[PDB]
Amino acid sequence: STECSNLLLQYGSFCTQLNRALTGIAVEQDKNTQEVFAQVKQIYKTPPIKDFGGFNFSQILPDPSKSKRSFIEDLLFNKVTFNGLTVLPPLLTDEMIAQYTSALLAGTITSGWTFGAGAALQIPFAMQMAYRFNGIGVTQNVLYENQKLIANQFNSAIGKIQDSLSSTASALGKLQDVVNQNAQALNTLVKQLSSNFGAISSVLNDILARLDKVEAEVQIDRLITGRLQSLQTYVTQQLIRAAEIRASANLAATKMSECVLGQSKRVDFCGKGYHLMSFPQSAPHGVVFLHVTYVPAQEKNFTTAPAICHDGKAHFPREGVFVSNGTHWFVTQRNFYEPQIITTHNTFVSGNCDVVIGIVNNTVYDP
Amino acid sequence: IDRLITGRLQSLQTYVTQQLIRAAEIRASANLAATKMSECVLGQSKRVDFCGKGYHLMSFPQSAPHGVVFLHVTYVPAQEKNFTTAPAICHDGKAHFPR
Amino acid sequence: STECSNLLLQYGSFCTQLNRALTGIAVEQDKNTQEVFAQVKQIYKTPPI
Amino acid sequence: AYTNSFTRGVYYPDKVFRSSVLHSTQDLFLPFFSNVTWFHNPVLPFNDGVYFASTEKSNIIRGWIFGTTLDSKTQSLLIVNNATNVVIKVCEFQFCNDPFLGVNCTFEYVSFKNLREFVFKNIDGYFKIYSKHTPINLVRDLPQGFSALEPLVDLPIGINITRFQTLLAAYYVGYLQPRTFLLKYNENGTITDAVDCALDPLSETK
Amino acid sequence: CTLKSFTVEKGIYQTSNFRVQPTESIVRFPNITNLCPFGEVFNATRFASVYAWNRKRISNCVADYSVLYNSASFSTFKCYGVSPTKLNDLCFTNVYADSFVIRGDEVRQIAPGQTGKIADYNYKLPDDFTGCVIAWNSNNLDSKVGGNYNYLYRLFRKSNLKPFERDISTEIYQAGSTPCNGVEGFNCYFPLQSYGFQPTYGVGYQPYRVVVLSFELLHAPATVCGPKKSTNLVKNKCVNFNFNGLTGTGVLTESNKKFLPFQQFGRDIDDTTDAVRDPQTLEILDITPCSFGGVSVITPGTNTSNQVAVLYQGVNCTEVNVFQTRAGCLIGAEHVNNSYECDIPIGAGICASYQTSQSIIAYTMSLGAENSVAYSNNSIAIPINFTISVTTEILPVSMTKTSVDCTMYICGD
Ligand SMILES: *[C@@H]1O[C@H](CO)[C@@H](O)[C@H](O)[C@H]1NC(C)=O
Ligand SMILES: *[C@@H]1O[C@H](CO)[C@@H](O)[C@H](O)[C@H]1NC(C)=O
Ligand SMILES: *[C@@H]1O[C@H](CO)[C@@H](O)[C@H](O)[C@H]1NC(C)=O
Ligand SMILES: *[C@@H]1O[C@H](CO)[C@@H](O)[C@H](O)[C@H]1NC(C)=O
Ligand SMILES: *[C@@H]1O[C@H](CO)[C@@H](O)[C@H](O)[C@H]1NC(C)=O
Ligand SMILES: *[C@@H]1O[C@H](CO)[C@@H](O)[C@H](O)[C@H]1NC(C)=O
Ligand SMILES: *[C@@H]1O[C@H](CO)[C@@H](O)[C@H](O)[C@H]1NC(C)=O
Ligand SMILES: *[C@@H]1O[C@H](CO)[C@@H](O)[C@H](O)[C@H]1NC(C)=O
Ligand SMILES: *[C@@H]1O[C@H](CO)[C@@H](O)[C@H](O)[C@H]1NC(C)=O
Ligand SMILES: *[C@@H]1O[C@H](CO)[C@@H](O)[C@H](O)[C@H]1NC(C)=O
Ligand SMILES: *[C@@H]1O[C@H](CO)[C@@H](O)[C@H](O)[C@H]1NC(C)=O
Ligand SMILES: *[C@@H]1O[C@H](CO)[C@@H](O)[C@H](O)[C@H]1NC(C)=O
Repeated sequence: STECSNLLLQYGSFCTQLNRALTGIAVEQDKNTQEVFAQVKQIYKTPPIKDFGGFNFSQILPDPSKSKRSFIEDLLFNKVTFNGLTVLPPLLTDEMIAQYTSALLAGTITSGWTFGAGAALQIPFAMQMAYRFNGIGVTQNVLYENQKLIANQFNSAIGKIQDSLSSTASALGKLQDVVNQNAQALNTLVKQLSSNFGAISSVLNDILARLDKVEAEVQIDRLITGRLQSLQTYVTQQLIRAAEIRASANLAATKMSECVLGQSKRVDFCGKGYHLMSFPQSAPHGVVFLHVTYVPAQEKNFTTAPAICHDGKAHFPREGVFVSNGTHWFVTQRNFYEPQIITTHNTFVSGNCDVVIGIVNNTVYDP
Repeated sequence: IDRLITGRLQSLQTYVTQQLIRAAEIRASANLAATKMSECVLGQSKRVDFCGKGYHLMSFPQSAPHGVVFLHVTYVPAQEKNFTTAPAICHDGKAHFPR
Repeated sequence: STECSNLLLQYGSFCTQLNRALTGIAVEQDKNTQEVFAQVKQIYKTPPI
Repeated sequence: AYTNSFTRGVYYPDKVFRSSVLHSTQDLFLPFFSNVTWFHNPVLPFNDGVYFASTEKSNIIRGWIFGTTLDSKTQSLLIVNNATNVVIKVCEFQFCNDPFLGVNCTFEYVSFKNLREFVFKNIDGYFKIYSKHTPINLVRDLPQGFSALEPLVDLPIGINITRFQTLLAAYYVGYLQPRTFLLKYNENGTITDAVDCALDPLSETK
Repeated sequence: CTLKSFTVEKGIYQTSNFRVQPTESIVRFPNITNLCPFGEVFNATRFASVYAWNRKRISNCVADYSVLYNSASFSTFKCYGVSPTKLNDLCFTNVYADSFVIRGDEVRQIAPGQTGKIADYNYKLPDDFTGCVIAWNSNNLDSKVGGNYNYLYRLFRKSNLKPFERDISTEIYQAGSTPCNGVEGFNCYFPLQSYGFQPTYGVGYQPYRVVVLSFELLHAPATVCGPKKSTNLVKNKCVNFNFNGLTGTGVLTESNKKFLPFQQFGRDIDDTTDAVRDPQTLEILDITPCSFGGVSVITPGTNTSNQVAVLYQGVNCTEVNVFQTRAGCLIGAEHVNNSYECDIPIGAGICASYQTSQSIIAYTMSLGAENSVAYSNNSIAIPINFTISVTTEILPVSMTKTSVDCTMYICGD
């Protein structure tokens, strides 16, 4: 309406700064998406033959029959579901997001932590997992002696993700709430066009039809006052909401760098248990991490001591803890029961027996 | 005069609301800068890509108008060869792993 | 007052979205408290000695 | 005698197609699970508006009369099914003290095994008729189920109503009240389910 | 001008809003029915004495009055409350035609609240009366040799009539000392008297036949109304439209929907109307808004060049080199079949740059070089050498400490 447009000009810059605020939101959504996924310099791709030593990534790698999404990414896309208002496309299409998660994933499988530090350097996957076990204080032979079981436990645990996300949407409540909050905001902004704000009618041409020139302008100024307060409320609410999504995108960009591109020693950051590695999967308006962790699972009580005294000398374990099976003494690594005989190699001396509270008497073998 | 009061008051309430939201974005950045000075400058971080790309050695603070500039020094591995490799080697019937 | 309330309806959804906003603030305080303290699955207890 | 209305007495409130959607509306409706009067022919009050229904296989009902006096001093509705079409007149009838059958006028119009159901209301001088018909197996009562009454006529009569009576083997009368309802439209744009929001706390929650 | 600047840096800037205007107006209404019988009423068989003026009532029909002034057959024509050419649009609760015979000198009197012995003593009209006098000279019919005495009017009353006071009282008007006794004489007269119409009378004395149309609108809704026009049904073009009083601006299109027999309008989830039934040929039309969207200007910055390309955001190029992106119609840039890093963003994987003869080009952005990592189950890559790298990272820490004096910003002095 031209008759309303001429009144709206009396309010000055208000209408221009609402577009500038929403443009600042819109530009940032591409920055949030870029800084999560674009952490990889090259689109790394998988070898044609899947010789990863028994670990089975086929559920999380790309499927050419799928957009080129993985099987788990196709589940994640199924479980999430105009009066001068416009919606704009994202800069990266869902196919480009899935090509970035493919590159991050194929780099991680074929080259470990190395592609984050510089160029991707290949290493066999069973050896990569053996050096991810050293990162949690479990000696690498604990992997090679159990490699078939460790692979079965991993393959089984990925199978439970397919069943979980096939059978319930409930885990995606964080992504679905972000769709629902933007829908509830626009439904409210549109329904506020029907409100009177004290004008004789909310239909603008009905005000112009019922009333004389100067009498109508005093009523149109009520629709302008209410519709301007309605749009200012929506833009202020989107600014507060975008600051919460940006805090989540900065956390997602940090879990990309520290969980996927490396191995975090930060407790409960990359899931519960001691962290081994994690895999990114795309989802509508977000990211999903599959955090793979070592959890210790059966235990026994053992008698223990801070040190053992040989001929006057107190011996302490280098890397381990002393334990007894009731009649013999051994040293073990801490996070997995593997007893070794106590020797001049497994231990170091420091002073006489008498200083240490709770030392015990046992023979140290000297090979 | 009450139209000028009503409009100027709403014009000032809008500015103060934008500054409250904008100052919270700068506080999030000031808390990140305070964290990088503790973790990168006062120490040696092991957090990947936190203190620049490559493995972190150290970083140096420089001031700037309304901000801070960190010069992050990192080791980047630069030229490589392929080699044949094995997880263990077998000697007198027993398996040796690299210490 | 009913004489006021029937005028307040002419402003439409402003009242519903204010009650919804403060309910959003209020539920989030119980979330914050569970994020911090409820990091433990069992109530561990110290021994008598 | 009286009978439970169950979920019956909903009608299409407006001339609008809506599809795959739930619509909230405030109007005169018969409240869910209200008791209604049962008959096997007094002048009844009209109140704000009426739900009228019968169980039938014989066509023994033939019409209705509506007015303020229902008698002589002022214009009044006569509605009759002539066994071929509906016939309507609004005359100042000096009518008899009871119904009779073949077994001044300002305006006129022309069009057990079953339930016949109807709603009558008068707003701003327009008289509204809505109806539905279905086969039934139950003898004594309004059948527990759901279907919506559709508009028949929308007549600009300019006449008041406060009382009415039946012209005529079993029938029911209930009264509309101002209520809020949530109405479910399916993909064909028919109403297929409804909620009476004030019925109970679960209905408020829905 | 958008930037308030003479230098423009490299980027994409929103300068304006595009909007397809309504090209024409569509109007649609029901098939017309039940025309009111005015041309037959103006040919009625009978007329009345003006003290007992005769009314015919009209209801439940559509009205045309244009014949009553487009035909020069009527020797006098006047209208009140509404202009004669506007009546054909309007609605009434009741309509009436009021009929009588009087001398030509008294037809001028018949007007809202006005004076004159026919208005004042026979057919008084209220000050708000809406209606028309249509009249014709009837000296060929109503006049008689030796005079016609069959037509009467009230010549005597003690006071003037109220609106429509159809007074048919007949007692002798006493005008002096003579007692009345129901008989005329010196200063005693019958209140009704006759014009005595002779065919030799002059035009002011000659009889006119009169029909006065009288119109009435009340708290009860209309029973008589004017007919309405309708247009061709222009699908696939931006128009203003009106169906049965449902107004809007949009593009009308065919639809698969099946409105129930009583349903006329279709609504979206936000109650916004999105379909209609045409009242004349009962197809269901989907309604869609006429296209609109931001206009953005892509520029390599005026430091490098004055060339620009423009993006009509979300617009299809049919509605405005020209190229259709999924972000909207792009004009002034070449679609290039290569891919490069994103220089200036557009959306949906499209970016634009200025490159080699130089022109603006639009291309699908490339995410990085492809790389097959040389994986094998017994091969490892170990670095022979290293580089120390120094990276700059920049973080804002504090704003400028503004404070504003609220009573001096708002008022001051
Ligand atoms: C991986 O799993 C699929 C079925 O999900 C199976 O066909 C395939 O043989 C498995 N490959 C490996 C290396 O275990
Ligand atoms: C360890 O010792 C305690 C006390 O005798 C006993 O309750 C417990 O079952 C033992 N085993 C483990 C795994 O804690
Ligand atoms: C403890 O270790 C020795 C190692 O030779 C073994 O013979 C013995 O059976 C073990 N168990 C107990 C309960 O002593
Ligand atoms: C544990 O406590 C007992 C009893 O107080 C004490 O004799 C002993 O020295 C302590 N230390 C060890 C290693 O048993
Ligand atoms: C440990 O050995 C020393 C001699 O080497 C002896 O004096 C001491 O009593 C022994 N302690 C126990 C608990 O046997
Ligand atoms: C390693 O070997 C493969 C296979 O011959 C070859 O494609 C690749 O370029 C080699 N990489 C390096 C760093 O020499
Ligand atoms: C009856 O109809 C007349 C029509 O003018 C209206 O004024 C009046 O309010 C109605 N109701 C009653 C109770 O008279
Ligand atoms: C809509 O009606 C058609 C028949 O007109 C029917 O085939 C279709 O199944 C109906 N849709 C639904 C959802 O029942
Ligand atoms: C309206 O009249 C035209 C011309 O006779 C006819 O084609 C059309 O079908 C009619 N429409 C209705 C709904 O009667
Ligand atoms: C653009 O509009 C034309 C005309 O309606 C249509 O043929 C074409 O498919 C449309 N293309 C897109 C991508 O919207
Ligand atoms: C681009 O490449 C495709 C595939 O070769 C071809 O169909 C198309 O004609 C080429 N040219 C343009 C300008 O798209
Ligand atoms: C290692 O790189 C430096 C330059 O960064 C070069 O001077 C040196 O010769 C290189 N050494 C080898 C063994 O490649």
